[PDB]
Amino acid sequence: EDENLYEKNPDSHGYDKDPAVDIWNMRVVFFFGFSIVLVLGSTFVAYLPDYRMQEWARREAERLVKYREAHGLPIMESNCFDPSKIQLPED
Amino acid sequence: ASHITKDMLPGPYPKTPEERAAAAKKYNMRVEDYEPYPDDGTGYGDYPKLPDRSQQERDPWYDWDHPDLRLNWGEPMHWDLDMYIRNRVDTSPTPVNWNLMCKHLF
Amino acid sequence: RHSIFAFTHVLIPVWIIHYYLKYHVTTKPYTIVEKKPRIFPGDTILETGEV
Amino acid sequence: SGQELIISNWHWLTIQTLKLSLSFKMDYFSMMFIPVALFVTWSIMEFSMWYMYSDPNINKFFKYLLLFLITMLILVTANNLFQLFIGWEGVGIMSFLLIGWWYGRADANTAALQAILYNRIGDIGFILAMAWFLTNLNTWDLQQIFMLNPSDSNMPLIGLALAATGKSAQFGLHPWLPSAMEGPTPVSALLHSSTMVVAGIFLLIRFYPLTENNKYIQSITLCLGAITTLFTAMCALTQNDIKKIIAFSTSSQLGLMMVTIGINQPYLAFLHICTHAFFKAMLFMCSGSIIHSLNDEQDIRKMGGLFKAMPFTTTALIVGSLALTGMPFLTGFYSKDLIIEAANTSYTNAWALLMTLIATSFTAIYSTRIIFFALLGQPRFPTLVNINENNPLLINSIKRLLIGSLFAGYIISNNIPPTTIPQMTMPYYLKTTALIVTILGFILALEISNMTKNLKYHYPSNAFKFSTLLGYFPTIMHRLAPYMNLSMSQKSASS
Amino acid sequence: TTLDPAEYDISSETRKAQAERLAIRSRLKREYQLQYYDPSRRGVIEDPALVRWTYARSANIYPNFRPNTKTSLLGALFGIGPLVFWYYVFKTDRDRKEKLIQEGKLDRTFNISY
Amino acid sequence: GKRLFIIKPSGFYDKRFLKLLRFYILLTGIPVAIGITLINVFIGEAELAEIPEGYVPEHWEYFKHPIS
Amino acid sequence: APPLTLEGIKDRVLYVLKLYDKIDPEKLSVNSHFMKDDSLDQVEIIMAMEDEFGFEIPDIDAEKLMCPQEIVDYIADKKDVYE
Amino acid sequence: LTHQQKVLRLYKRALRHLESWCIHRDKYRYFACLLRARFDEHKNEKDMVKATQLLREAEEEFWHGQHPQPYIFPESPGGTSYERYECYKVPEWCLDDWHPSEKAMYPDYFAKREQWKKLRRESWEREVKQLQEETPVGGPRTEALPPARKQGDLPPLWWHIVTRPRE
Amino acid sequence: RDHWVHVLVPMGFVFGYYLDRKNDEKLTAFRNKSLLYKRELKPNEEVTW
Amino acid sequence: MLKYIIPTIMLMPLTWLSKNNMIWVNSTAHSLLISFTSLLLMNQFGDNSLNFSLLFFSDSLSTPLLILTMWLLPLMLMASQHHLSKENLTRKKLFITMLISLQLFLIMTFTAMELILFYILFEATLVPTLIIITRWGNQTERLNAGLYFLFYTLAGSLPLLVALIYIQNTVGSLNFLMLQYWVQPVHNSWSNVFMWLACMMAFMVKMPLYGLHLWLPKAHVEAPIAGSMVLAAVLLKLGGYGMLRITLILNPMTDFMAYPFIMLSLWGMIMTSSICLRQTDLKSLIAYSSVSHMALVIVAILIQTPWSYMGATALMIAHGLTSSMLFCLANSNYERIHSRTMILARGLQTLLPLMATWWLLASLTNLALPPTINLIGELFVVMSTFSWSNITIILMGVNMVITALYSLYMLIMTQRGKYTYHINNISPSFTRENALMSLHILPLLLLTLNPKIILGPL
Amino acid sequence: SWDKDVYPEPPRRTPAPSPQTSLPNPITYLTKAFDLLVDRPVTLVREFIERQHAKNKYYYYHREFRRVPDITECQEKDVLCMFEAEMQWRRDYKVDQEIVNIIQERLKACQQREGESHRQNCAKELEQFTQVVKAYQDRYHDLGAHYSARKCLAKQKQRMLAERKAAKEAAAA
Repeated sequence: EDENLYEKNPDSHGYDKDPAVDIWNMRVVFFFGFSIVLVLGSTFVAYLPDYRMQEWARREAERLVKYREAHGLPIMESNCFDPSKIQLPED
Repeated sequence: ASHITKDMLPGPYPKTPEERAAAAKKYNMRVEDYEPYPDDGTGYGDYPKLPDRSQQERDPWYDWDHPDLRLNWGEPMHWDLDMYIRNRVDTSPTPVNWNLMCKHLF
Repeated sequence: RHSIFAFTHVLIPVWIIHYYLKYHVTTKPYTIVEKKPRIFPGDTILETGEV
Repeated sequence: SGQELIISNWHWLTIQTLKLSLSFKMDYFSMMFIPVALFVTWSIMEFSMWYMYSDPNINKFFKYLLLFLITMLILVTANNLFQLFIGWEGVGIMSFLLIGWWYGRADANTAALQAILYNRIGDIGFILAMAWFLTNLNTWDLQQIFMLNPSDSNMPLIGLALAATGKSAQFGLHPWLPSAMEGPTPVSALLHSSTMVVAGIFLLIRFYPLTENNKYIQSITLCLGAITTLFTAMCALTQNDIKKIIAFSTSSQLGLMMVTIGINQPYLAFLHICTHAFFKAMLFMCSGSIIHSLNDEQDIRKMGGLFKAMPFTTTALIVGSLALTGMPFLTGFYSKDLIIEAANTSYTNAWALLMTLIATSFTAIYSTRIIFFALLGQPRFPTLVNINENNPLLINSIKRLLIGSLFAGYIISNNIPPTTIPQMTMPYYLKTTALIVTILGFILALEISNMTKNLKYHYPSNAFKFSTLLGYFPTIMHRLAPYMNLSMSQKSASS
Repeated sequence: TTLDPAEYDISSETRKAQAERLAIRSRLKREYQLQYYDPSRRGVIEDPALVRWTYARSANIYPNFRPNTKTSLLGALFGIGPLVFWYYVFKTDRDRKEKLIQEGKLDRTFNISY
Repeated sequence: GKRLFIIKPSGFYDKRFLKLLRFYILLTGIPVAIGITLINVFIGEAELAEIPEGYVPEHWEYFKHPIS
Repeated sequence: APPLTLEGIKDRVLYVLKLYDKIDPEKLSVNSHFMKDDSLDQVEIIMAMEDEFGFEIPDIDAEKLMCPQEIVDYIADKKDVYE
Repeated sequence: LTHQQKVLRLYKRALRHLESWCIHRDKYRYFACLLRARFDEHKNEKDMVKATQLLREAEEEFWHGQHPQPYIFPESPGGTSYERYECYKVPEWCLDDWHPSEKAMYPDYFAKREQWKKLRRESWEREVKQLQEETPVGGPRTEALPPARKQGDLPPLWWHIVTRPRE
Repeated sequence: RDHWVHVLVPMGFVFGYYLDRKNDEKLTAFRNKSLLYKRELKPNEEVTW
Repeated sequence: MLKYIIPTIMLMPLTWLSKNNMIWVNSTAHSLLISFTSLLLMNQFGDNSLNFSLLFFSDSLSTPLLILTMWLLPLMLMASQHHLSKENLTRKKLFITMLISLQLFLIMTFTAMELILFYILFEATLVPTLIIITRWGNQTERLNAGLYFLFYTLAGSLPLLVALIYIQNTVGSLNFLMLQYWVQPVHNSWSNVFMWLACMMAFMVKMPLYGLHLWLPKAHVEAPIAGSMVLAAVLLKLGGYGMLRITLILNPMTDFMAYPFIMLSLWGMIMTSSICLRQTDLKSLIAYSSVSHMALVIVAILIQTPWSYMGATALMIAHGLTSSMLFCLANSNYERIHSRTMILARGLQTLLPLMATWWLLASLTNLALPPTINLIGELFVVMSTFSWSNITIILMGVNMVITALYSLYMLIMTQRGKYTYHINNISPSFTRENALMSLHILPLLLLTLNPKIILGPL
Repeated sequence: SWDKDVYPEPPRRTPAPSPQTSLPNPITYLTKAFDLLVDRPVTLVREFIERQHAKNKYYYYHREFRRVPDITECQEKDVLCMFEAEMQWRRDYKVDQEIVNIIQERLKACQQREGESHRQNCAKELEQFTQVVKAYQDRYHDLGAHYSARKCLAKQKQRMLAERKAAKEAAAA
């Protein structure tokens, strides 16, 4: 009529299912879950190379600004993308 | 698997004396001031026979209450009236309604 | 002793974090941003004086 | 020679125009409050070694309390407004682990529920002032805010003022401290004296180069702190717990410091914080040995006289209680006196000076109330008198404080670079009469305490108006706002 | 306010046979403790007062329901009511701001962020 | 004297927990830490501007880092 | 920190027999049954322990307190007395 | 509750509410016999409304002006630190699962632990033998015979006979 | 036997990775671009196609 | 994905091919090896864009989003073994294969390169999830909830084929999102309104609204064995990201009718939070929380103009780890008490002190402790809609205040006394109960160290 | 390191302490002891790496791009020429972000230097920074076309409004 399983504790430890080779289910999830993914994969993106070409544009911004500050070149131009190349239809 | 009077039904006048207590003993013999007449006003989606509301209320307040545990902590058997508003609420103190705080803020 | 119970506690992390600042000013263009002199006379650090 | 510093250690994430990395601030509050804040915590854990002496859960407490210093110390060292928001919430989440220290106890866990409720109203005001700096000021580092002062600071700074009301116990949020006392005693000695209530007004103190103009601010500020004084004065009357009597008394200290902002006095205001932190962490701990001596009443009922083989802790109280009368020359004399006599030149409501100075008496009558009821009369309390005052762990704590306590306002203010101009004119009939206001509080409490003790037997009449010893605010709002919203406005628009 | 709560009334001798309403519950209490005390239970009590509570609250309210009254159609004054009102606020918003943004200027010139 | 016996639920499984948590995280985390120290000392990057790299530019490994 | 045993209450219940001046110190020590010595002789006889012990004295404590050692019996159950 | 013992429920709290307001001990003690003379108005009489009108006017001036924040005797239904000892909270029978080298300590305690269980393991040949007999049909409060007519073990064995001690 | 249920199945990754270059080696449309990425004269834009 | 679907389809002829009870330890062992291959070839740079190989992959360039898709299959097998082991072995292995098959369509999805392959993959789900609700679920009223799990998503998604093929025959071809350079504008008409309507309304079926969301507390209430596919149903709800793909272009300028989607998702936001403080179910308790701050992201998208795409990138994964972790708390404390009703759980915190830390930090991610991945994005939703108007902070801020109560409303329910009952519920939190309870915050605060990868284009 | 013209500041100008009193001061006891307990564990190990780090050198090279088209090429429905122009325009925008960050901390160089005056001096950073960010949101910030990134199809057409409606419809400029 009613058959069911209860608290698996026959005074043993128990990890997932039972004693032996299912005992290895611990160190297949402790050692593969973390300690390789949470270590090497955590290390992998730590020193990962330049995201969205940023680290070039860091020092590239350091170079070109003082060249505008060198001779006469204004800064934050918004200069119509090399004008007199558009017919500019009036109406 | 409890099917016999598993919940309330479309009451409250389907021989309301045979409601309490053939099952759901909110009243002893349909005269206990807790017979399932108190379907507030029905028509709405309120409680039907509903071993539920307007029974004596406004606090389970964790009293002295020694004849069982019976106040709020320790499971009396079947006395459910209303819940989920009372684990943090209480009864009447010595003063009364007088809104003197608005005069105090005046 | 009071020989290594405090020496492991305080005396070891002194050299590590000072190395993290000496190797920091030469790299970052904004190091310590210490303020002005707040000097009422004129003194020997300059050449002029003030009354 | 100054040499104030900022640093540039390590980047956080960067966005389009602004980049915040991290930085620090070493101006007038880091070189002042941090040796003060650590000295108190250095002297407070020996009592918890004696107070929590029978608990096998002792190791969680010293672990949890140290991280609570981290969220209290990273706030004052910050100079990015993102970093201020980190410490603004980090201080409250530790509190739920401190009021909720003792499990069960169907009011104290509700008191942990009452604690975080009023904290969130102070949270929503600070973020409103945040986003207005994003829309205009292009960043929220504290430098570029004070680089150019905007025109309309009226809209952001009300949210700064509303953020102050969340944790500095202003009017409307006043049951937060008398409900937070339900935990252990040096927990509440830390929660209420030098932490969790100085940071509620500390953020306003940093914002001094802007708070001069925009005159809607200053009238609201000083009038608000005046309300906080006397409602704590009237509800403290006929109160039957030692910890609750000291609970109101730090709130009328807050009524001073709220008014000190509207008058353009930044550093004299902060110097009152410099003195006040010494006081009640001593006093709750000094009164904590009394309660542990009896081990269960914690009432002002059934106490006795001072001298029931109790020499030292009675000497420790009268150092504190006379300072609490209003500082004739005691610990906080160089801060309390230089403010109420700085109320001479002002532009107030003039109801404010008719409200702040009256509470100076109401502060003084707090002192003798534990003298006249716990230290004066005949010995009466239940038997098996198991008193004990011999532990040098506690003796180390009390001796370390009172040496620093008496020399608090007299060494720090003795050597300070000046910032502003003093009053230097205090005329006839206008100069020191607030000290005389404190004197009559000894007289008035005498002919009530002795009259309730030795009289022509004024019989107990049941006719009195007792909406003063309660306040009538916890009577209805704790019965209405969790009733309307929680039940009727939900189950109508629920399922 | 909430409530008086009428903690005292009269007796002597109103409803002499009304007593032993505890006989309803003490029979259940005897049925409780006999179920509670046993050498091997290893499980919770069924407790049908909580069974009849949630299932007659979460479910069996829509079979109870009928729209035969307007106080059941009264939810129109709470659901869709303020939902028009926020848009009645917001439709007046964002266009008065836009006309001052289109015609004329009020912003600072260093509003890159945004 | 006043001496009794304290009632604890269990300490076995709970102190069995945090063991392999701590054990395996030091089984490979601590040994991989030396390579983060060895490549710091013996290996660097230098310097800037530009270099000319001949006519055809260098391959991948344009990074100013040991392992990047 | 100070413990307690059975001998402390055996002093106090016998002492308040002589403390109350209506009851002479010539009665029985632990079982006088109080009828040989309606209100104020079932409440006043324990109103003194309302002053000294005073753990609010619940409603069932009246009808048990006739036998004066049956007063003493349940306190060790409440106060958790030795062994 | 009955009419005669309704006087007793008020009489203890009539004086218990007064010591909240007093300042001395004798000041409260002088009003004990002083309030007794009001109680000595009707000494012994009938049980009718003459005894109820003494209580019908005890509605006023008892609830009217009642206990402005009184003494609470902190180990009580109310009062501060009433249920403070909850970090321990006596978890009786939390000690089933051990998986030993954690059951190494207290050897003689566990040897006695299984010993008491046979008193509970063998009681239903005696307790349930009278449980069907002592209850008439479905009637009142269901304690057994307090000696169980030979040996009362307990009747409430063992969760009440080994109930939680306080500390 | 030699456990084909085991690690032989992750050996299908390089079996997929060997097939993963067949799509790129027929996407040999453009060398002449102006993102440098120019394929000007070098044996560096030619390689790894 | 060059070879990502290729190794994981070979995992399928390994379940019934294997031995006896070895099938659990074998299936978890292979599964974590793919997780490095996911990390390796991805996360490249990066400047507009990485068109991956060909007509089947655009490499998920603007939003990575794909690492989270691959944690869960080596995360639920350790969870589903709580109450599954009562059946035949051939029937249990079928329950393993259908969950693995669920990942393979979703592996090709979220990248998808196109739109005509999108919709067939957008509808490639709902076949395995429905079977999980039918067989090996809980007690009755399953089958109507299975029908409510259909007949909404399928009801709204069918006009997408009415929409997309109407675009394919009109202007070019929707095979390439990157050949979408020429885009004609869309004016206000009485035909173009419906063109935007069918383009949007199907995406409101999955991430819910104050309307049409009654089905959502059915699958989470009546749910499989112990939160088994319920964790997958978290990604099923957040995986309606495709509005980011579509409405970024392809009638962007119709914002005149944006307002009833702004308003309905805003008063319904504050409402459905308070619609559960009187709920009596644990699995319904997290469900209505999962409506509210998932409805937060919708006004971050229809309102355009980044500083809104920044946080909305992170707010998808915000509860995506959190509500998955809360369901792991709710899948536990049910093998020991066989009813999910929360009120019966009085008297906790003393029998299980070890998991009591895990209750604290989990609910500390709803208050959310501003150096985390949760309040780093909600500040940018503040940073966007305050530039819209000054009123929007009010209703959105109270959402940060209601869930302050609504989270601690659960925590205090653990602390009670004497527990009245429970000769069962002995088990002091075995290894499977706490190792599976880990690996949620362990990457979450790890991502809070350098949260640079959790960022859109943007 | 860097270049000092990019990050200018006035010279340090640190005065003399001026003790003037024969009282014992503690500053002559602190700097005379603590300097050697830092220089020994730090500077020598910094020298020990300095010979060891010079064992081998490694090179990393600058990346300079190629920009043949600019704006108006090409015709409407094209793909090829309108892809390099996107690589033109978009990399011509991420440069323009961090140029502002240089000028932003240039303001921060003045403010934590004077402090006391801090407003009525430095003569440039309240002007020049507002001569950049003011000349920024016009025609280089696609307000509010920044969601679809406005790639060459709206960043030119704000500048169509900056030439058609602007400067000619002023009636008559």
